[PDB]
Amino acid sequence: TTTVGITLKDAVIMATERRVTMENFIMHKNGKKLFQIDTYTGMTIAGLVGDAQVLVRYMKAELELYRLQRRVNMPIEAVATLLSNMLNQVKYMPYMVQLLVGGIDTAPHVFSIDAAGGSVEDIYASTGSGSPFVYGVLESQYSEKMTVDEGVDLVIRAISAAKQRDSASGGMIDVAVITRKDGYVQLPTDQIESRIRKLGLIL
Amino acid sequence: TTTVGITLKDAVIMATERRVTMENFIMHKNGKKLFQIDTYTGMTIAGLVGDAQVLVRYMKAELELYRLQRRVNMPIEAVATLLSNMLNQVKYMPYMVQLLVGGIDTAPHVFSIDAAGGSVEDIYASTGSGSPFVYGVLESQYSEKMTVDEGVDLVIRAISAAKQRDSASGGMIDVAVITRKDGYVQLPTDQIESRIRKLGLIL
Amino acid sequence: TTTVGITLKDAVIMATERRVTMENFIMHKNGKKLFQIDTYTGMTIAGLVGDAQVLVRYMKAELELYRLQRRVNMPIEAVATLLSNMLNQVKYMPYMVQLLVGGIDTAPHVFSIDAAGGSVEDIYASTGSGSPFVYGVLESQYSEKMTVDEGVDLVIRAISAAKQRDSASGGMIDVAVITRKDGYVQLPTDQIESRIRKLGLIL
Amino acid sequence: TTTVGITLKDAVIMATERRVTMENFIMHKNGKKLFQIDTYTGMTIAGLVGDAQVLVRYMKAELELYRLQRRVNMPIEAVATLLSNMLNQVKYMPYMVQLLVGGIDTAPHVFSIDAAGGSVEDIYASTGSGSPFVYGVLESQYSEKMTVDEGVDLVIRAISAAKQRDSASGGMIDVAVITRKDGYVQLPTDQIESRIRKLGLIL
Amino acid sequence: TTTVGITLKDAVIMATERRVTMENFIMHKNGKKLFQIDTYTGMTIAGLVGDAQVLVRYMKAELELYRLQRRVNMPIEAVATLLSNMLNQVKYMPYMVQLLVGGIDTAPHVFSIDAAGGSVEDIYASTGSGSPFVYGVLESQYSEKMTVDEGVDLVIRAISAAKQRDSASGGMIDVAVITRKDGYVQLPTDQIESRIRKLGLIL
Amino acid sequence: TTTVGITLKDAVIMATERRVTMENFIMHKNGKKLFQIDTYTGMTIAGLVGDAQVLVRYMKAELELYRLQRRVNMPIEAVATLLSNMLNQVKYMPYMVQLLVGGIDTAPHVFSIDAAGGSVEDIYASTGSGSPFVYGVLESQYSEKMTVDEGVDLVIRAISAAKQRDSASGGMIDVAVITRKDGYVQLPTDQIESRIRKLGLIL
Amino acid sequence: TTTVGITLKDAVIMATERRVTMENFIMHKNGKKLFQIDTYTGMTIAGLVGDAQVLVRYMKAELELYRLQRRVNMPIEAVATLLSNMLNQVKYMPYMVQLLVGGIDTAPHVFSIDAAGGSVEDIYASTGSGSPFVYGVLESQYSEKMTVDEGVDLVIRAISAAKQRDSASGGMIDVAVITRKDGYVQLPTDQIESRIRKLGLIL
Amino acid sequence: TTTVGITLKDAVIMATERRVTMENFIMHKNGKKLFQIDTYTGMTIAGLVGDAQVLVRYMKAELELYRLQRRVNMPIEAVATLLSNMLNQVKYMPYMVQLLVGGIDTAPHVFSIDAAGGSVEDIYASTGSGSPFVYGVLESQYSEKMTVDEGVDLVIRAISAAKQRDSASGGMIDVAVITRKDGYVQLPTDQIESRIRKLGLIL
Amino acid sequence: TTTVGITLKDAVIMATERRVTMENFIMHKNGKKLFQIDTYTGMTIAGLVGDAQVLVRYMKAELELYRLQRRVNMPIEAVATLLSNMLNQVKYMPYMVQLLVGGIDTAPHVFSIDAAGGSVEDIYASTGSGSPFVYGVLESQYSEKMTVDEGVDLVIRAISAAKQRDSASGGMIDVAVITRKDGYVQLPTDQIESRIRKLGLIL
Amino acid sequence: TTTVGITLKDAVIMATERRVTMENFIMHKNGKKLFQIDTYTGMTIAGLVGDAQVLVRYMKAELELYRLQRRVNMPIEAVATLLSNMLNQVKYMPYMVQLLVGGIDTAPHVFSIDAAGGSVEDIYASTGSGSPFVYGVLESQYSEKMTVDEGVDLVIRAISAAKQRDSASGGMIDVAVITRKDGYVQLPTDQIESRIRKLGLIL
Repeated sequence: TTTVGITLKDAVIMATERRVTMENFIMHKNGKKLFQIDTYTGMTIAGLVGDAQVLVRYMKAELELYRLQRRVNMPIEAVATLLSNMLNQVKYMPYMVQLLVGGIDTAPHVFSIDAAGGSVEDIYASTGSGSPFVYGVLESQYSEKMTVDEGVDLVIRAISAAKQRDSASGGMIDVAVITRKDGYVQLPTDQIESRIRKLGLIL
Repeated sequence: TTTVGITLKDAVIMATERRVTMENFIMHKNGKKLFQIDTYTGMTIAGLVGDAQVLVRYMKAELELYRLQRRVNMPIEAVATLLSNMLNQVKYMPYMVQLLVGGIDTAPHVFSIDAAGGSVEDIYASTGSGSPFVYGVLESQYSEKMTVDEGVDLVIRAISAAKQRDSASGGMIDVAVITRKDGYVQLPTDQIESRIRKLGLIL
Repeated sequence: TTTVGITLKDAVIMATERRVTMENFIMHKNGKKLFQIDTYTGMTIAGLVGDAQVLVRYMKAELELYRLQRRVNMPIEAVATLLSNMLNQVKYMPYMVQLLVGGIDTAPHVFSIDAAGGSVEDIYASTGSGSPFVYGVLESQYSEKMTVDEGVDLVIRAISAAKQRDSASGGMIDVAVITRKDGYVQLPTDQIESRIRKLGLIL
Repeated sequence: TTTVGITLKDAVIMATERRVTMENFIMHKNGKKLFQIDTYTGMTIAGLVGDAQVLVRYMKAELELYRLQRRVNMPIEAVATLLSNMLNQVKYMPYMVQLLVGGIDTAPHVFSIDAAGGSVEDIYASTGSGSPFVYGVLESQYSEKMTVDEGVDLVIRAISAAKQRDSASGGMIDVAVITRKDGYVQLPTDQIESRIRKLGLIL
Repeated sequence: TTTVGITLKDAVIMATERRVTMENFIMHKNGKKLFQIDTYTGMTIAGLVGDAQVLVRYMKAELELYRLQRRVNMPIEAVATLLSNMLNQVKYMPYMVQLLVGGIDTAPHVFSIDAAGGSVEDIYASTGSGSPFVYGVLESQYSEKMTVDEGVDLVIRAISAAKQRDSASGGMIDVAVITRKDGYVQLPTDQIESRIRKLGLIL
Repeated sequence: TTTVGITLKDAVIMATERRVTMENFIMHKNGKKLFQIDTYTGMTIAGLVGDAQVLVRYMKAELELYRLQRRVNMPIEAVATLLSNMLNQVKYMPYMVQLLVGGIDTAPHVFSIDAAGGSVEDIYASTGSGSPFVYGVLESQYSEKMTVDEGVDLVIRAISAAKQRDSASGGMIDVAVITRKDGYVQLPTDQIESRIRKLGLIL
Repeated sequence: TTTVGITLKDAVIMATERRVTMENFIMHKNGKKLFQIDTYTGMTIAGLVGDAQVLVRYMKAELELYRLQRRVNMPIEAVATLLSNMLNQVKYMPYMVQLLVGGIDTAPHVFSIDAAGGSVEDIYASTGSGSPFVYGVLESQYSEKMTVDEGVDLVIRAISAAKQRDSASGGMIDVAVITRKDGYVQLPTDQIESRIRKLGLIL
Repeated sequence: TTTVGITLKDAVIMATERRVTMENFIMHKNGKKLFQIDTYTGMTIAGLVGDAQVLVRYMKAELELYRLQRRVNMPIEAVATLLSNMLNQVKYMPYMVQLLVGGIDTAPHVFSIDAAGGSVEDIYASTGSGSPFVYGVLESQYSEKMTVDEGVDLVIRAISAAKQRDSASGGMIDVAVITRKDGYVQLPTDQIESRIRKLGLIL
Repeated sequence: TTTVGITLKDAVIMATERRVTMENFIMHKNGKKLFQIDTYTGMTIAGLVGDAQVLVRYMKAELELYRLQRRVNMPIEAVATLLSNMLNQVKYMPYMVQLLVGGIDTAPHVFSIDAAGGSVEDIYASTGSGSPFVYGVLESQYSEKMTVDEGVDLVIRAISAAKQRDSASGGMIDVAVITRKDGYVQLPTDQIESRIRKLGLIL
Repeated sequence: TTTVGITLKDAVIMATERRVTMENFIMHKNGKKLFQIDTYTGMTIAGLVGDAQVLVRYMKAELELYRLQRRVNMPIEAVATLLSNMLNQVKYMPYMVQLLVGGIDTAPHVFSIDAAGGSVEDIYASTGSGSPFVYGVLESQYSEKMTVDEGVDLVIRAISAAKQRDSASGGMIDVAVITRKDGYVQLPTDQIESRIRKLGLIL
């Protein structure tokens, strides 16, 4: 699996690929690993699919509830703190996952949460077996000053590189942009494919 | 075991074979691995027989109840989400199974669920020891544009191939077609055998 | 890895893909897994690369020597018997490989040898992590009566299927045809790619 | 694997099936498990294929040599005693096999040798995963007074039963009759198939 | 232990032997392994004696209760489904047993249940260490068209074979015939012994 | 296995049964466990068949050689001392056997040797899984003043008892009497059977 | 430990010896292993002393209570069924014992119960480390037609044999006879000693 | 550690960093991991320092010897084949290393050799804990059409990325360029530092 | 990680670095390890991030509550005693952390608490993988008579040394000064950087 | 243990402490860990005392021999290369040591060698349990431009720090200075003690 989340001045870009393996056996080429979980919040999942999928549903429920009760969206750091507490509560029988939580409140944020509830904020983050390859691309090519279009291209490149070198990663690249203005928009497939061609790439 | 579920434009085809082994010892040649669990829903089971059989009964019960309470059938994705929650709830003392759930609601669907509750939708899926051989046949020969008759032939071929190379698979091939028009129809044995002959095959 | 060897009336076709992984990490996309080892003999390798590569060199050496000493090529069954003895001699400190040996003497032959020296002749055989998918395609689609052109297409399909579902397999498909008339000919890349297009496929 | 060897008044009938598995994966449907090793001597193999195949070759060599040196064939009990010594010599790094040795010297004989060199003579014997099923058929149906035709039918039945209940057994049934008069004759396939039909059976 | 249950057109025959061992030590030659548990229902037990004996008592109690509460006997499939649920409920602290359940409702039935609650119906079934030998005899000799007398003979033969080759099996053969007409009748010892003589056998 | 050796005033009686098991599976009902190894010397074997059979052959060879070289038979205590040295030499890679050695030199003797080369003389001794049952019979019923006919009856009883309670023991009882006057005489089967009837017994 | 229980036409004889060891260390030479637990019921204990002694007390209590509540003694088979249920209830934290339960209701009975609650009835039974020796003596010497005096002599002999060959057995032999006429009578020491002399024996 | 080797049209660029750690403890900041081993050949080392350093010395010695004996430099593929044989010879007591071998013969080459002797040629390759990060950068940024200056920049970037994300990597970046024209030239530190500034980077 | 806490006459200085690693993989370069937890109290964290972060939140909550309830701040020794009790309560399922707690009540204090609840006061203390390097610097360079400016410089040096030799440590140095006069003041980044330059250092 | 070796412009300073422990038990307070091994060469030892002491003797012997044979001292890098080869030769049965080798040839040098033969040159190095504390002091306080007197003071400080925090270090500090002008001079105890006072320190 490869997931990535980056922040720019007023945006958050999150992307994943879609491969699901049982060992070397590619059982599903189009699983879903990027989810909207609130108006301006997205989550990526890596690790044990069952544990991840349960957590996706809990977060959808818990944030929808919070928003009705409070009439404001949960702060992104509050979402991360909630996951932090849930995962740590069960550390000795853990959710075997790596989570990225990204969104906009008064500012853009990306948080990376591990299976023991450790949560750290960062300007960018990647998770899954393909993440080291993404970290390479991002160290070399990421700028804070990037435009949203430049960011979408950057993540497409990072995940394309990870797909080329991690057999546990593959399938269509899946991208969401999160802005105050339009909210959580999942880019359409035409558009992603189009940029894969314009950048000169594959899968 | 070999089970398979495929989707076509307005149909779902599900098939299994019937062998039950304790190690190399073929104890039963005609066990049942394909079950109707709702008006337009079917389930295939692989893995520990006892765990599977319990789950078949639960799902029959839980979907019948739902239907009476809601006056609509459970959405196929809802059935998968239910199984997802149930299996994950007990992940450390798991149901040692692989499940396929297929059916029609507003569209055709096939879902594959694992022993930790991970559920992924796909245009086709196979489970059991014989599944890799089925995946071979399907990669080469499946078309979205296939007719129901072509689909039935395709699954018969896939399962026949798996029977030839997986000693844990064998016995009569067992096929169900699910359409909005006729519901869950289990094909009769005359008819399956007839196509085994017309395609030129064995067991 | 995926390798395959098939026999037709007066020919042997052998093919592989080229991916080399250390776990999930795709380190090389164009390793070589198909080798000519005599005038009418080819070998495919799967398993530990170092052990395989040593064995390739030994066989080249041992068959060249034999041929000069005997003024006839080693019978294909003799090549298999030699490997059988070598691998079994060291079974407790084994060459961790699966070998296919194919060629023409008075008739076409394909032999499959394992890490303990077990050698079995067969009309077709496949090795490596992707082999079960190939076995699917071959069970469904192989005919003894196939022409060489049909055979080449068949193996391309089988390996393509395996590439789609085995993350340990990937890269350019690599094909050799062995006949009494032209000997061991390795098909050129233009030609393989051409048929990948004509059959409608990918990687 | 299923092998059997029976004795009648002036004959020895030996049979096997031909399936070769790596776990549940049927890699070869026509391996060879019955071999002539002297003028009036046959051997069946079960267990690790590499170890068995090496032993077949050693026995062929050692008995051909003995016969030239002595101008008489090795007594069947001498063959068994030789295997006994060889296998026991290497008991802590054993040949992981079960062997049946059958033949005629001054009388018919069947010997069963294990991986530690234990050798016992018996009026009939079976080896491999399918052997318990054969022992069932033979206990119920074997007579000392049987004719060679009756014996050939009996072993076909025994192996057919084992094939039906041992997934590690399958493929064509392979029969050799050993008489003073004609020596070691391997029955042709037409003839075996013919009796499968006449007895009303399958694979 | 060896138990067997077969079905004929309007009958069920169930038989066991009576040996109880602690390892190689034959502690009891006449234990009981065949029990009537309802008017037209019988059960055989194999595995841990304590667990089996407890289950025999539960089933007697539960079916007697059911019958009084419903005024009809529990369907044979219902008895198997009940056992299925019970055994699976406690799969991680299991009843270490193999059960056969046979009887007549609207038709004859035999069910085989394992220690994890897996239950499968079949035209015949055998359980215990001696079962593979029985499966040999039955594969070769069982007909659907057999008469009750022929059936009784067949099971006597099957168990006699198993007694000859399984040291964990021995003692008097014990037979029950279940018909709508006479109910569960346990054949007398005179009669079984008589047929052992007429068929020419031992223990 | 059950073997026994007893001494009387001018005689040694040695007996065994003939069952050979692989676990609970009775593979051979008439193996041989009593052997003449010199003019007035016999040996019984229990434990791993391969190791025993090799030792039988060595002792035959070594005692035949000794006798030619010395022109006297090896003293019975010498035979035990030789075995003692051989077995102890290889104690860390042992012959996994229990041996009884019995014979006449200037007096009758029975020696019991274990897998580490410990050898102890005794007026009687038993070996194998059935030995404790023999020791019961002998403690109760053995007299030093018994006649050879009484001795033969005693051992038949002891081994019959052991056969009844040790599933690892069974088959025809096999008896040898060793006197200065007639040497090592193996009793014939008619005669043993005859006494089994006269004493009122079974197998 | 050695305990025995035999049945005769209208009697039950039960006996034990009295040695208590911690490993090879004989800590007590006169422990008690035979107990009256009802008017016509006795129990022998083998295994862990603590567990056995607790069970003796429970059975005394539970049978005294039953008798007052029902005004009839618990049937001997009921006592065995009660122990069966108690021991099986705690099979994973078991009473590490072997129990014999003997007595008269409408007929004599002996039952043998193990640590998992398995209970089997038999005409005779023995328990403890010395039981195989007893089983030898009983197989050879027990008759159904024995008189009480003959029975008492037989059990003294059996336990004497066991004492001679099982270092975990020793001490005074302790005998109870149970009849309808005189109830549970424990034979006096003078009398047992007397018969030890008259039979010609030791300890 | 991070090492990298790339090929361009008439050049090979090889680079490493210099950190040596014992676990998390940075013991040396300037170890050497890039060595000239022939006129137009270089080697990088990763893995156990001791093993690597020994191999560097062997290769220097063996290639210097070869060159004097042949009067031509060892072909780069020959150097890789030599290492292949050496490392595989001792696979069960291995050199715990990853090697890159790069150079010019009639063309440029880079080979990657592992601890079991597996050697694969490639247009680029990276080794050590930091290699995945390098593989990211190279996938995204490497062109075959790059000039030597562009290449030098590319490897500086790749290693700088790896230094940023692999704590096992750090220290001065060390670069060698290999051309037919100037041979193996190790770039000076001024020049590397200069480009680190011009590209805008750190350590 | 490297954290340090020192005491001076009327001040406490606490510092950390910010690196977060998963093994050798630097996932985050600016995590937070120094937190204000009361008006005059600070806490540093080392060990498992999840466990630490939970404890930070608990202490913030528990000390805010205490302060409102008592109208005084919790004594620093009280905070350490509270942590001591909490961590020891769960010693067998521990918070896998090392904590420093520093502050002013009537005097300055630094306490070091371990994962089993052991708490010790000291004039200075360091925690994390880089602590031994800090202890070196402090032993050599710390004076009780240091001024706050000298203290700040000392800790910057200590942590810079640790960063140079512990790959688990890195990132911006983070410093807080705690006085009665100004409370807990976190120094600004300009100022820390400024001193790094003035002292002549790096990262 | 704590040893250190530093280089200055024309000098090498090496120092150790003298404590020898078996676990927590201080058996010797004045062991020797610094040795002259050639005219301008010194060695420090840490790790298993036996292994270290043997190596000291070998190096004295081997360098004395080399010097007589070559008439020049072994280059310091040659000494490190020799130890490298010796230690690596026996890596699987290793000398469990850490060695520092320091000296002057055409320039000053310090080398650090590990138990697997890895040798790295450095401007300074420390070994033993107390080395991390030394590395702290040296990172903060070492200058290339130091004078010999300043160096001697620096190492006294570093080892004093280590003594204060590593219970495995203690005893008199032991210092050698190596120059071209005066050779290897071991500083006298008066002088070291004197500087301990002048710097204001302890043990």
